[PDB]
Order: sequence, then C-alpha cells, then structure tokens
Amino acid sequence: DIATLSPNEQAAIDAWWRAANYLSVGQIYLRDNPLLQEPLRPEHIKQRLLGHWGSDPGLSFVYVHLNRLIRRLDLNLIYVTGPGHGAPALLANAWLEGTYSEVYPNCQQSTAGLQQFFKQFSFPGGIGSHCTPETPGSIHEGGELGYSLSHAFGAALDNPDLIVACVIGDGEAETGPLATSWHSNKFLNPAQDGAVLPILHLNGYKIANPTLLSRISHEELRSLFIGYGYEPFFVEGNDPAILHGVMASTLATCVQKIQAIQAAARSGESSDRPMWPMIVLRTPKGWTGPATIKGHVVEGSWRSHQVPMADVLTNPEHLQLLEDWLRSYRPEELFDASGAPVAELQAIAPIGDRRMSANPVTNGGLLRRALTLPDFRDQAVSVPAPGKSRADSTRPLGQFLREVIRHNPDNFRLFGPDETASNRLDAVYEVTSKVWLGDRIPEDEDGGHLSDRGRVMEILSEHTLEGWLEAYLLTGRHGFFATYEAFAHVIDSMVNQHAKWLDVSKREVDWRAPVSSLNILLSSTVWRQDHNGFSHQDPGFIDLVTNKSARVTRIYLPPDANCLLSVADHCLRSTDYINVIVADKQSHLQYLDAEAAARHCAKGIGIWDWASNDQGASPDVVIASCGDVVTLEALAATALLREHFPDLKIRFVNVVDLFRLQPDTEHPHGLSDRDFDSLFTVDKPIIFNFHGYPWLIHKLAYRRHNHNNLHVRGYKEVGNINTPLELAIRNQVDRFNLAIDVIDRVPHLRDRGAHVKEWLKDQIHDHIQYAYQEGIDRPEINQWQWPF
Amino acid sequence: DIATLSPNEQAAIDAWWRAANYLSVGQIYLRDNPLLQEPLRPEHIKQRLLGHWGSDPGLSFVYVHLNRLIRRLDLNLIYVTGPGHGAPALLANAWLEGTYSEVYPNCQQSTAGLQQFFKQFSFPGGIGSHCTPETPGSIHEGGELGYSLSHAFGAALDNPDLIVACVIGDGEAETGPLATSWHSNKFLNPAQDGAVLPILHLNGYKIANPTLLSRISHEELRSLFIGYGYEPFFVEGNDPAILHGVMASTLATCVQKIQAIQAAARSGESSDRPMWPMIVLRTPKGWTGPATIKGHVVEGSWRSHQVPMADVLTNPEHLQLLEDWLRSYRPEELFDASGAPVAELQAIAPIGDRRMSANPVTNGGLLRRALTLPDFRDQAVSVPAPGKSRADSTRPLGQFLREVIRHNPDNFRLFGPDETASNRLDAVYEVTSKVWLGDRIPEDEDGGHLSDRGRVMEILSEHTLEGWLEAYLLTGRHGFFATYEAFAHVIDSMVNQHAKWLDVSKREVDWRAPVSSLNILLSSTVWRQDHNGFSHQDPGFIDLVTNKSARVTRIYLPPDANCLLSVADHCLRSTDYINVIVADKQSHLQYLDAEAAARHCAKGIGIWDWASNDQGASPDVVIASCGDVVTLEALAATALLREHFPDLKIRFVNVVDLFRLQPDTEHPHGLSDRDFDSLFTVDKPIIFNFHGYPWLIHKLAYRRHNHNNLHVRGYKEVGNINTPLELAIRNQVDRFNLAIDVIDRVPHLRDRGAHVKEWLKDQIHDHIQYAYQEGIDRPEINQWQWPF
Amino acid sequence: ADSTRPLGQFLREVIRHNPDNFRLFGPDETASNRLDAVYEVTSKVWLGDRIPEDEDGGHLSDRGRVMEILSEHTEGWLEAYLLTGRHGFFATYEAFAHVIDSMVNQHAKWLDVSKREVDWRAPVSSLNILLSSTVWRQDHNGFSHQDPGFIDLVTNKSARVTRIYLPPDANCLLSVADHCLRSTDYINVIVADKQSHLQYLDAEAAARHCAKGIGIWDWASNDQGASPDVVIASCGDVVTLEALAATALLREHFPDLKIRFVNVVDLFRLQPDTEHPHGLSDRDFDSLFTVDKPIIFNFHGYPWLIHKLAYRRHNHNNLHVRGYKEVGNINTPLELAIRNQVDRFNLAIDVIDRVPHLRDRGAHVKEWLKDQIHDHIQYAYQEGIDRPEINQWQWPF
Ligand SMILES: Cc1ncc(C[n+]2csc(CCOP(=O)(O)OP(=O)(O)O)c2C)c(N)n1
Ligand SMILES: Cc1ncc(C[n+]2csc(CCOP(=O)(O)OP(=O)(O)O)c2C)c(N)n1
Ligand SMILES: [Mg+2]
Ligand SMILES: [Mg+2]
Repeated sequence: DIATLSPNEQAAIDAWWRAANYLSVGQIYLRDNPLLQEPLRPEHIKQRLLGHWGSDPGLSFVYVHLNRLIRRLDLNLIYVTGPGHGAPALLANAWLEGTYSEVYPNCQQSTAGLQQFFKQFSFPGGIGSHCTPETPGSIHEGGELGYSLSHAFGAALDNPDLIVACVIGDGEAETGPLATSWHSNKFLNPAQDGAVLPILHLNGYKIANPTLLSRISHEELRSLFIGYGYEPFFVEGNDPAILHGVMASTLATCVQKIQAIQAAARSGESSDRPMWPMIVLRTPKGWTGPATIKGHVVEGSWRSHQVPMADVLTNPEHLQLLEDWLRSYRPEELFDASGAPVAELQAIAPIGDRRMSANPVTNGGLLRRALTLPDFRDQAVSVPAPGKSRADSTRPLGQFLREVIRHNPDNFRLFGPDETASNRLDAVYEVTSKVWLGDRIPEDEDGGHLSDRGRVMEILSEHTLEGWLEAYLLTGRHGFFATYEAFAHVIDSMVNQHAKWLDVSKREVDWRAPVSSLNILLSSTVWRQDHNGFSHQDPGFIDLVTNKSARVTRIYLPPDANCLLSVADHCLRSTDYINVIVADKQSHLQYLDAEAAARHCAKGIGIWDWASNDQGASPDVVIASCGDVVTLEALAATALLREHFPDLKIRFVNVVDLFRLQPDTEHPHGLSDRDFDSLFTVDKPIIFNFHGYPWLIHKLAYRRHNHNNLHVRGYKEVGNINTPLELAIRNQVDRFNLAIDVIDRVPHLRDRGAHVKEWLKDQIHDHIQYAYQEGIDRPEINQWQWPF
Repeated sequence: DIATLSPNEQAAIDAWWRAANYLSVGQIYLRDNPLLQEPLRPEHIKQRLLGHWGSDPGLSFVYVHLNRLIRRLDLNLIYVTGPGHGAPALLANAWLEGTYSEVYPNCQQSTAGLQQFFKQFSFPGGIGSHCTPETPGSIHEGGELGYSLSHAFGAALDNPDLIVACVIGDGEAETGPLATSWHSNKFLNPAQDGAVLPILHLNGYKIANPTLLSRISHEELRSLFIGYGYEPFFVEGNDPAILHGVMASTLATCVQKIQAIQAAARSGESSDRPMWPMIVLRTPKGWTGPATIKGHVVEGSWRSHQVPMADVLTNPEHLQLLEDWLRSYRPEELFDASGAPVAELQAIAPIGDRRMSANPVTNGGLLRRALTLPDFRDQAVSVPAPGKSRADSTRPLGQFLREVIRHNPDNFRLFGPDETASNRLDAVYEVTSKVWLGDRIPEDEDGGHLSDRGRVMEILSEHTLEGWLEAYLLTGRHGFFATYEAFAHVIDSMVNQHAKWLDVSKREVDWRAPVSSLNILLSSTVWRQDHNGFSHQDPGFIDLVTNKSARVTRIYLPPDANCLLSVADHCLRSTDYINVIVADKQSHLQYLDAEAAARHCAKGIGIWDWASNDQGASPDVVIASCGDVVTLEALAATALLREHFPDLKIRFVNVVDLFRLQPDTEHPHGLSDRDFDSLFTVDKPIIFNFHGYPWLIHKLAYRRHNHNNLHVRGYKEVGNINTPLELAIRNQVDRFNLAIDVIDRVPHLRDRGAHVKEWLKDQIHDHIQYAYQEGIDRPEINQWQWPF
Repeated sequence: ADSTRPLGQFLREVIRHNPDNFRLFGPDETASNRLDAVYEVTSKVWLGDRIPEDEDGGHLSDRGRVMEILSEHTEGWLEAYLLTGRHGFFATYEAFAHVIDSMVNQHAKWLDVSKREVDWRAPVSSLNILLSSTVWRQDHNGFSHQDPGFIDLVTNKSARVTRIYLPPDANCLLSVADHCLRSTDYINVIVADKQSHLQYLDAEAAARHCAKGIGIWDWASNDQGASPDVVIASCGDVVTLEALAATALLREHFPDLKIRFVNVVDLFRLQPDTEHPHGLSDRDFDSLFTVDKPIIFNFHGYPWLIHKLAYRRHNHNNLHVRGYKEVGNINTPLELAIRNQVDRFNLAIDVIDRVPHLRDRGAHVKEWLKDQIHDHIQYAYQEGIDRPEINQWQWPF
C-alpha cells in the first residue's frame, strides 16, 4: 500500500507543502510580522526583492513526498538541487524539519526565530539567494546551471546504500553539460554504488522563453530519454488532490525498481545495464501562487520566475494581492501561538540523522577519512648523476597511483578523458581496469582494460567528468584528475564554481568540515605539440586559476619524475585547496633524487647546487625556470654560458610552487622578503623561464623589491606546426635565446660577449635551416644532457 | 535495586574498566602492535614517555560507574576532570563509547585505528598529554591545578537538568583557589540550576610527597567537609569486588538526594540551603598497575605518578614487566579479531547524545544563542557641548546591563567581587538582586539586595568568581565581569589558561564551535587612588594581556560614558576574544555623543575634531591619549598650549582599541601603514599620554615608521598618598608636564616657549605647595572644562 | 653534567652551617628538581601520621628545614621570614610563577619604601626565587603551554629592587646562588633548567663571569684582535646551547667569518647607566656589543624584554632578539626551538641575513640550513625524538 496514499496523511503532506510555500514567500518578501498577526504594512516588506519564486513550488512539492518515502522505507536522501535558485524551498523544509534551528540556534522554532528567519534571507549580512555552503544539506551551489546531474552521480560513486534525488529544470537541460550528463548512468555500477533518481521539472517556461524540452511532443521526449537509458515516468496536471496521489504512486514505483536493480546487481543474477527510473513533472511554474496580477498570466508562465509582482511598496493594490496570497495557505492552522509548527507537521518530519538536510553525506568532511599513502620513494626512479639520466616521468606516477588504489580500494578514484592510456599511465591498469558496463567484444578484451568493476572513469566530456570529481570530494572521498592542458579551458567554468564552494566553506561557514583537495593533472604541454589536440594550444588555464585567491588554489610544475611524485604525494594529503599539477608526457631528463625531490617540494623554491656555477660568491645572473621543458632549455643555456664564459657565475633556481613568489603580506604561504632576496639577489638580473604566459610571473612578484630586474621568457604564440626546438625559438625560450638574454642583462658581458652572441645567432639560424630541410631536430639537440 | 549491583553486570563494568586501563597504558607506551598479537619488542615502545599514570585508574573507575548510572536514570553528565593529566583515561573512554571515532574518523574502532590511537598520544603532531580542546567532552584544560571545581559550578549556572561530576585530587586541594571554591555550593541555586557532584580522589600521594588531606584524621576531614556545607560520603579499600558494589551504591545514594534536593527546591516546600552530597575515594594511586619494580613500592605511592618504570628500551627486564602488566588486563577477551570492543562492552555504552563524552554542553558553541540586547543609545547621556558637561560614566553602563538582564533572563549573568555596589552599578539592582541563599535579617533587606533568585554573583574571592565565568562562556552562555584594576593580578593565571583554550580552539581544533567572549571590566584605575585597594596600585595587568596574541585578546580604554556603552555593546557581540575594558568610577567630563561614540568605536582610534586646533594644515604636534583620566590631562594641556601659543597647530587623537597600533602585518585588525600615517603624521612629534606603563605603547608601535618620534608618558611610580593632580605630576602625565613636553619636541617652540615653560613650572610648584597645605586640589583644577 | 646537583650540595652545606636562620621552600618540586642532596642531612617537616612506606620513600620528620606545600600562596612564609631578619631560599617551576605574581609585587613595594622613604628601617635579607624546568624543555609536569611571562612583570618593577639572573651552567649557578645569599634589599629571580646540559665555565671563571654579569666568552669567540662581523648573544641556558651550536655551524661553513660570543647573566646590566648605576655604561656596552655590527640576541623568554632594557642604547636599532613566541601542543626540545626560531639553524640563518657580506655568499649555506630544519622536523614526526647527534652535541673546537 506504499503506492496508494491515505487521505488523512495526504492532508498532513499538503499541510507540510503549504507551510513550506508559506515560509518560502515569507523570506522572499516579509521582513517583520512573520505570522501576520497584524494587518500587513509596507515596513514589513523587504525594500529590494532578489528571491526566485518560479521553482519554489516544485521543489517543496517533491521534498515533502520524499520525506514520506523515507519514513516508510527508511532510506537516506541528499536532494541535490538543479535550478539552485530554489533555496527558499530548501531552507523552509530545513527549518520545518528542525535541522536549520539546530545548525543555527538564532533561527529558533518560534515567532522571534521566524522573524529572524525571514529577515536573514536575501539580506546584507545574511544568507544568499542561491543554495550556498551556508545552506544545510546542500552540496551543489546551483548558481551555474548544467552541473547538477554530474554532482548527483559523484555523490553516489562509492556509497552503496545512498539514494540521491536530483531535480532537473527544463531550461537547465538546454545546457551542453547537462545533455551529456544523462549518459552517466552507464558508468555507474549498480552492484557497489548507490542509485540516482533524476526528476525533470518540465514546467514549460524559462525566465522569458518556453523551454525546448516542453515544446517537443510527448513521443519525442519519451524517445529522447529512452536513448539516454532511463525508464521514463510522466506526472502531469495541476490539481493537488490528483497530484498527491499520482506523484506518491510514481515515487513508490521507482524506488522499488531501484531496490530491485540494486538487489539483482548484488546477487549477480542480472549483470547488465538496466533502464534507471526517472520522473517527469508537467506542473505549471508557480502553480500555487497568483494567477493574474497586471492583466497578464503570472501562474504557469515565464512571468512566474522570481517576480510575482514587480512593485509592492509603491502599489498598495499589489500589497493587498500579496496579503491575499499569504492568506491562501491558511497559516493560522499550520503554526501555534509560539510560532512552531503544529504537532501534525512534527510527526510527519523525519527523526534524527535520517533528515535529508541533516545527512552526513552533505557535510562530507565528517565522513572523510585520511588516505593511506604508500611511500613514494619505492616507486621513485634512481639517478646517479643529476641531468644525465633520461627516463619518462609518467611511469613513476602511474605506479604510485596504482599502489594508492590497492591500499584505498573504496574512497579513491581516477578520472581521465580517454587520455590515461595516452598519458602512458597504464601502470594502474595492472590491478584495476576502466568501468564501462556495456556490451563487450573479444577484440575489446585484448585492446582495452574494460570491466564492470573498476576505479577509473573515462569519458570525453570533461564537463560531466569533472562534475563527478567535485561531488566525490564534497562527499568526503578522494580523487585525482588527469587530462591534457589543451582542453583545460573546458572545465574553466566548473573550477571557479568549486573554488567558490571551498572559499565560502573555509571562512564564512563554521560548521562545514574540511573536504579533500581537488587534484588536477595537466599533461601534454603546449611545447611538445603532440599529435592530439589543436595546433594552437593555450596555457592560459594557469592564468585564470591565479585570478582566484592563493588561499584556495595551488599550482605545481614539477621538473622531473621524482619531483612529480613528491608533489602528487603531498597534494593527496591537503584538504581545502585546488591543486593544479602541470607535468609533461614526453620522456625527459631527471634532475632530482628521491630524497632531494622531497626537500625541493618542501621548500617549493630552491637553488640547484649542481647546476649553480659558483658558491661562496655573488652570482652575476640568476637563471630561473618553472616548467619542465623550459627547465631543460634553462639548463642547456647554463651549459653554453659556462662553456664560453668560464669566469661567469650563474645561480640556478627552480620553482615548483608558483604562489611562493607572492609576498608574505599577500599570503603566509608565500616567501618572505628576506627569503626571496636570498633566493633571487636584490640587484643581479633574473632570467626567468616560465612555462605559460610570461606576464603571470610579474603579477605574482610585483610587490618584490627586485621586480624591476626580473625578466620572464614564456609562451607568446605558436606556429601551425613546429619542431620542439623551433617552437622554443619563436617564443625565445630556447637555450640560445636565453643565453643571448643573459649576455644583454649582465653589465660586463655586453662588450665581452659580442662574439659569443654572434655565434649563438648562427646556431639559431643553423638549427632552423636544418629543421626546414629534415623536419626533425639535430640528434645532439634531442640527446642533450648535462656536461658537468 | 539501583544501589545494589547484579554480578553479571559487574563483570561487564569491570570489563569496561579493564579495557579503559588497557587503552590508557597503550597510548602511554605502545607505538605499534596495539593488541599484542606478536611478542612485544622495543620498536613498539615510544622513545620519550610523557604520559601520566597515577590518576588514570581513578578516573576510569568513576567514568564506568557514571555510564552505569546514566543508563538507568537517563541523566546527562559532563565529567570535568581535576587532575588534568588523566586525559588517557578520558580518551580511552571516549574511544570505547565511539565518540572519538565519530569526531576523528582516522581513529576508527579497528586494529589499524587502535595503532593510530596509541601513536598520536604524547607525540609530535598529535594530541597532548593534558586535557586539550582536541579532547572530546572536555571544558577544563586541567594543566593548572585548582580551577576545576569553579568550572564545575560555572557549567551548571543556568542548566537545570544538567549534572556535573568533578573529580578533585587531594594534592590539588592544597591550592588556594580550590579551597575557596568549595563554598560555591551556597551561591548555586537548586531551584533553577543543575547539581554538581564533587568527588575527592584522596589517593594519598603527590608526585613526591604525601597529600595534606590524606594525612589528617578521618574525623577532622569529615569536620572540614561539613564546614564547607557538603554531605560527606567515604568509599575506601583496594579490592575491585568490594569497590564495585560500594561505589555504585554510594553513587546511587547521592544522585537520589540530588534529585530530592532539586525536586524539593522546585516545589518550593524546602527553601533552604541543603548539604550537597560529597564522595571521598581512598583508593591507592595506580592500584591496578605494577606493585614493585626496582625494589620500591610503585603502587599506592608517590612513585606511581606518571612513571611506572623509568626505562623500558634500555632494560629488557622492565619491558618484560611491562608486557606482564598489559597481560594482566587479559586484552584477548575484551577485543575481537578486528580490534573493536566486544558486544559486552558495546551494550553497556551510552547510546546517542546521552554519551558523557558527546554532550553538547561541552561543545557549548553549538548550544550558544546570540544575545538579544537593546540599543545603547537609549541609555546614553546627552552632551550639547563636548568636554563641558560633567556626568558619572558608571551609571549609563549599569542601566544598559540592567536592560540586557531583563531581555536575557536565562543566558546572561553578571559577576562582581564585592565591588558592584562600590562601582556605582546599582542600576542593575532595580530589577534583580544578588544571590546569597543563606540566613537573612531585616537589616540586610534594607541595606543589601539579596534574594534566592538572582543574576548577579557577589564574592570577593576573584579566583572562584572568575572560574565561574570561564565555564559559563564555554557552556555557550554570556557573562560580564566587573572588578577593580588593583586586584587584576589575582586572575592573571586564570586569564592565560582561558586564552590558550580559545587560541587552540580557534585554529587547531575544527569541530569546536565558537563560544561567547570573555568581557572583563576594570574600574578604579590607579590614578584616582580610591579608598579601597593598596596604596601602590599596579596597571601591569594590561601588559601581561598584551603578551598573549592580538588575535585572542582585545583591550579597550573608553574615555567617557557614551564610548563605554559602545565598547560594552560591541564586546557583547564578539565570540572568540578576551575583552578587557578599563574605565573609572569617578565623575568625569563627557566628550562624545551617542552617535559620535559609535563612529569612534567603529574606527577604534580617531581624530577628535573639536579638540584639534587646526584643520587643513599640517599639525605641529600630535597629542594622543589612551585612558580616561589621562585624556582629561591631555585635553587640559591642549587648552594651555592653545591659550599661550595661538599660532600652534595641534591635532588631538584618542585611542580606544589598543591593538590598532600594531601594524597590519602583525594582525589584520591593526591599522595599515597609510592609515597610521594619516592619524599620526610621518614626521611631526607625537606626545602619547597612556594609562598604564609607558613602554606598552612602544611594544605595539615598534615596527611603525614614525616610532622614533613617539613619546609616551605613563605610569611610573606612586607615592604613599597623593592627590589626583599631584599623582599625575609625579608620573609627569599632568597637564603642565605634557605642555612642557610639547614645548621641548616642537622645533620652533624651544626658543619662543622658554617663558611659557618657566610659567608652567611655577604652576607645578604652586599646586604642589597648595596640596601640602590643604590636602586637596584647587577648585579650578577639579572643575576644569573645555574652554573653546 | 646536570646543573641541579651542585646547587643541592651547596644548599645542604649552608643548612648545616646555619641550622637556625636558614630554611628552604619548595612546592612539591624539591625532589622533582633533583635537589635531593639536601635530603642527606635534613628532611622535610610534616608533623602528621606516618607509615613505613613513607619512611622508605619520603624524607619526613618532625624536625626539618625544608617546607613543602602545593599552594605557592602560603611564599607568604618566606616573605615574613626575611622581614623577621632571617634568610631563606625559594625553588619552584617557572610555569607556576604567575601564582605568586600578586605576592611579589607586594613584597617589592615593601622593600622600595623601606629602602628610600623610611630611614629607621634596617635592611633585611634578600628574596631569592629559583625557577626550574623552563618552558623549552617541556617536562611532563605542568601545563603544555608554559609562559615565561613572570620575567617580564618583575622587570616592570624598578631595577633598584629586583634582580634577574639566568646562569648558563652549574658553576655559574653556584656563583649566582652564593652572591645572592649575601645581598640584602633585592628580589633575586634565578632561572635555571633542571635537565642535564653542557658545562661552559670553570669554578674560577664562573666567579669572574658573575662579577661582571655580562662578558665575552673567549673560547666561543671566533677571532680576537679584529673587529667581529657579528655579535651572537645568549641569555638563558637552553638558548645558550643553541647559540653555541649556531656558532659552530657558522665557523664550519664560513672560516673567514669573525664571531664574538657574549653571554649575559645579569639582565639589568643592559639598562643604561643613567637608569641605574648597576647598569653598564655606554662605553662598556659599546665594548661588549660593537656600535655598528649586528647583534643576534637569543633570549630565554619574551623577545621584547631585551628591547625594553636596551632601548636607550646607541646600537639598539642593530639589536635583533629571538625568543619565546608560542608553544605547540607537544613538541620535542629541538622542534620547540624551531617554532620559536631560536634553534641553531634559525640563528645561523639570521646571522646570514644580517651580515652584509654573507647575503650573497651564504645563499647556498642558507639553503642547506633550511634542509636541516625540514629534515629534523620530519624525523621528529616519524620517531617522536630528536636525532642522537642533536642530543649528544658538544663544542667541536
Ligand atoms: C548556462 C546558463 N545560461 C543561463 C543562465 C541564466 N539563468 C539562471 S536561472 C535561469 C532559468 C532557467 O531555469 P530552468 O532550468 O528553466 O528551471 P525552472 O525554472 O523550471 O526551475 C536562467 C536562464 C545560467 N545561470 N546559466
Ligand atoms: C599550583 C601548582 N603547583 C604544582 C603543579 C604541578 N603538578 C601538576 S600535576 C600535580 C599533581 C597533583 O596531585 P593530586 O591533586 O593529588 O593528583 P593525582 O594524585 O590524582 O595525580 C602537580 C603537583 C601544578 N600543576 N599547579
Ligand atoms: Mg523552467
Ligand atoms: Mg594525589
């Protein structure tokens, strides 16, 4: 009798639904007089109205039904919200359940607390309009549309009993990231993971236009959602008496199929991809609000979004209509004299931790356990001489990630956009394979590592791929993202959304526990110009990350494999940061030992003693490199200068943590003025060789005393197709161009080095001519190694 | 049958008691191999041993009995710990109950978590030996001995159903603050407050000496506890079979009397001070540990404190004795294969929020509600002309505190050590009176304001009085402390103890929610030399507070009544600070309006425009004052200089928030370099007139550019008896001495002002001679007022 | 060698030679501070019931010259004992010195008025307080967040009534204790550490050192007959070891560097001669600390106290103080020094920054020192104890 609904409890469900809408309108409009004991006056209304009403009836409608299903089947829900502006619906339900009062004791369940609850919403020094980290039981910010469904799947990536209900707006479904994210059901594993229940809020209208998915035929819509792999269920109408029975029946129909699918998967009798249930709602937008106000339809139209009435203080007629709107819910029966909800509402509320707004999954920091990290020195390469031994840097990282997977089989996953095999990270394929959950052929068995059980997800769309990881970290688990640098502009919008969540959660919100860090690995840098990716790769993703504060993002550019392992090991321990690691796929030199890499990453910036020419004397020039390809050119430039100028004294500095360049005033993590002056001399010129746009170094090191003597060579532009050496020549980061620049800046080499500067220009022209004749660099360029 | 014990449950209680002691020794000694699956080896033992063992058996003994009693009577307990070094006992019980695993997911209830649990204790990057804020269910740090009983009463000051069980060591009872704190039962109100059950751990030995209270006769000890007003109960012996029955019976005897007392008080039939229950334990120190190790008695002696055996790694014989010590608890039956406690231990543990280590009272920030306070502008005095109207500054504050009491009748109390009437704070006596709960005479009714119900605590022992407030804030309530400045050295030790609690809770601990701030009001400054207090008052309390970091303490020196109200209003909103407010009882001038005071306290330090001589031109000298008495002298010096030097341009600056002087690098609260240079110009001399030791200003403003031009006048020494004017002359903070100082620093007044400097010295000599003949200052000195 | 044992033997000899007008006071820390040498001839006084277990373990008898009680307030015994005309000695932890904060100000008030204002008051014996188990060692007893702030509040009182002594080793401790038992109208605060340490001064050399109060250590000083490049000064005893260890590192890595080592025992000698006749003159101060070379002061306690005393000096702007700032929850003795930057490596880093001709030459060494800081912290986290060569360090020259 779960599908059927009793009439007596339907009134209580409707009573909860009315109370949620009453509190929703109250915080949008009312500033004082919460229970309308006295007649409404303009001083009780907020001066500026930034709330959104169009999505509020739908979210409150679904939420009360879900509480009914939790009471019977003892489920656990999260309710990630799609539209994101339906926060008044969420906060009203959280207040009714008592969760909001427990989290915020000021907003007590009383008349005075109700006045404070309405006052704080959409107000300075108060909670925001969208669902922010201050909102209890929320993981998705929802301000940017299209990433809600991916966050639903990410939260259930390794929780078997968890159920998540994501409400999808029809306008939101027009976005590109949401269109692809439907296919994520295939990657989800029914045996060991939870179930996601997507709900489509097809109200029919956007802010100003009819939605695309509402103006397609019912047959076309059913065809479209069958192709995504979901079982479509349709709930239509605008009569609450009809809608309560139908929507309760459909929810009970879907959850039993969800339990049937999960039980069949765990039993192993049905090892195939099932059609997941899904619910479609055709309820009009704002169907519980005013119908017509100014001669136009304000219910079930685009006018219902965020503005029922434009002016209330100016026009007393609208205020009277507003007062009649609040009276339509009959608030007198819903609340007692004290202002608390009546005993009818208290009984039907979930009890204890089962409340969706109080679920520990949403505050994933409490659920988070520290990762078990094997020592990376086992997988580190051995270097007898720094700069003379050549080995690929991807293989040590792949072995290290494999060991973490075995030691952390549940709370760790790896993400790649069909580049894990390309990135030479096949070491993790030894113990675990990619998860596909589709039809397979024996040709696939020999070719690709595909299985139903796996810890590596591979989908081309980085929008849904990165969305999975963000929810995975906010749930309390740990993850790692590896991709090319050329396609990092795709996740540019999503990174700012996640960095916004961490920034507010760290400072403003006090009950939010810290979650795991966001680790993104960028490979196949712009300098190598691999076969994949467009010809004009852009390292501009590093710049937009630096626009965000240094207290939420960290950028690491390790030169070799050992320094890459130390960065990867250290970043897997951090909590409230976004870690961007820029390594290169191609085989390179190795400069640091396993022990020396740990000391290097501890400081972030360090002098390389073997590369440095003279110690115990003031250097004539400081040569600095940041990336790994540009580090080789910086080292090669040092070899040329030491060969031609034996008396020249060169200090070589390699930087891994970019934000160490920022002064100590900007952030405590940055180097102090005395520390910076020790590394980079106060007066001698600095020849910085930076991977990426050369101006980024000037932004960080602007406040430094020696900023005027800082010279940066970096990425400027790229030709259609170039050799690795020729590309460095055009950007003037080549070994010869750096050696030319050192001659210019050093005061006593501008006259002595004229002959050498002429010789270097001959070498630039000679290598370019050989590149045009043969198409490949000279063998001594490719096989170069440190001569000292 | 609550007093009696079943034999079967006694074994489970003993099983819990053994497991707590086993975990206690494990974290003191073991670093690896928690369950002793393999034979013990020296690499499993911690190299440096800092944990304390002497108090551990006693604390674990009481804790398990309390969990027995909390299961049957469904009570709520806090268990404030006296010795403070019994943290291994508390952490073991918290781990057994599952609270520690929930708070710290790394220390999971498993074999791996047990290894981590033992490893972290007394280790770098781990929990400390004493009861730190990291310890769940702890409000008292316990490192300083003697303040535990006051914290027991403070936590129950307004929680009626709460029960607090504070364990008192016999060596701790020799301390002065603990001896007085016994009388706090009289001030506790049984009708509206909880009951505190003190327990004496009379183990007989200190770290090196027999305790005083164990070496007195049983008759005299019983006489002493009767004099304190407690009903003494004695539990003795060293046999666990006997001790389990007797101690459980005594606990059941005491709690029913506690419930009888509370029920009788709330019924109103017994309105008299009752004899509260008291428990004495004669159990030997470390009576569950080794007896003899090196030919000396290590059980029940002073050797049992913190060192069972001195060396374990060096001597394998002690390691064998250590291994036999762990085997004596029979750990195999207590834990399963996974390492979790067996089902016998799980059943007897408290369930949910009823756990003593998981009570929300201990983490009072969750329980804290924001204080509802009226607008202070209602009680602010009216000033038509600044500096010309004379009114006492204490009366507006007393009225403001009275209004807060009415609006917050439950979560607010006021504390004053026999000086609330002296400080002219009788405005709060209008609505509420001080609580005494003793015999009363009609002479007391007319003279004093005493009643059973009250919100003002009055006891001149500043030790026990300040201890009540600290627990009251950590419980989540709000309070206010008002006392003389002369006796502020008494609570000097307690402030440092509370400051280190807030410092750790803010930064290191993440689950600690912010508590209310500590507001201390200092009256009767050293300059007025009131009748009370010693002749040589010391303002040195301000200096020791500044030794603590600026991010945990704030010091405010409001000049007048309106600025006092703004400071008091602002500090009642703050959360994680110690607020020290220094004002003077004596009637003074008024300089700021109600609106202007709010702007002044917003900036903290600002230019007084009316006192400033010339605007739109560079001032010749900056005259700054910090206190209130010295502000009058600074203003009077300005009047003299403007009278004798019409062309002189003087900028007057008043400083209220002391820590604003610190540079922005030291703390974000401090003024920036540009802001400081605007207030005090970069080149002109600054004549600072500071209440207190003059060097404190140089400590704060040391890093400033214009520090070398800063001249501070302040308290140096005080004669035996002096007039208020003559005392300023001795310390050279008088109006004439300040005017003399300005003449010296200003370059163009050193020659022109020679005649005026001679005249000022005549005025100094003239007033001193009049003071010797008459004993009082001249009438125009006392009735001075701003002439412009 | 441990520095507590020579003081205990000396206190025992005073007790026998002065059986009536001398007593010792300790708040259950005389045995803790390894002062059991006085237990040989005299025992603690209890006057209560006794058991044979107490007889074997504790030294208790009806007749005794050592007072033991937990409450430091009932220091009140000693103050009246001195005003009676007799002599005493107080030994306690530094962590609980804030307890007697109010009482000390009362006694110093009495002495200052009696010395100057009152003429018929005859001088009485001095108040000698010994503070043991300093904040740097972090012993098992006491709260983890020990505060050396008691030294600061004593300095707030006039230099004519309070004297603060920080002897580095056992011999310098005896000379301070011997000298302070002769003084009359002063409050003597002696800060020594319980734990076993190095020894730097001979019996004769300690007497000369305490006579001057502050003096150059010739063996620790690098070059004589030439102007030193930097002056390394230490005041306490734990920080003296770090100051010496920093000197060893700099002399090893910079053979040409000239370092003058100065040790300060009497704190108030830093005050100028104008403030008090006891303080050093301007010429004497300029001889010890050069007028232009940087001074790397390593002070036990709050680092600002040195700036208060030496504010009026000509070379105050070149004075750099490293001292106690904050303490972690639990740390190794070396790790605690790293947090407050008084470690041997942090001092060596500060010398490199301050010396003008080492800011460029010492960049490699400064990088090496930062590696040593990180390496020792990592070893501390893995093992919980410092490396064996750190604990067993000794002067290599
Ligand atoms: C990519 C993108 N395009 C446009 C917007 C602006 N926007 C915010 S809410 C909204 C309304 C669309 O919401 P819909 O999915 O129709 O939700 P419903 O009203 O049915 O809840 C729009 C256009 C946005 N945030 N992101
Ligand atoms: C005022 C003060 N003096 C000395 C100490 C040093 N101390 C720390 S713990 C301790 C032992 C306290 O003895 P007791 O109260 O008998 O405790 P238990 O026997 O239960 O360990 C002492 C003396 C202190 N903390 N405070
Ligand atoms: Mg819509
Ligand atoms: Mg004891």
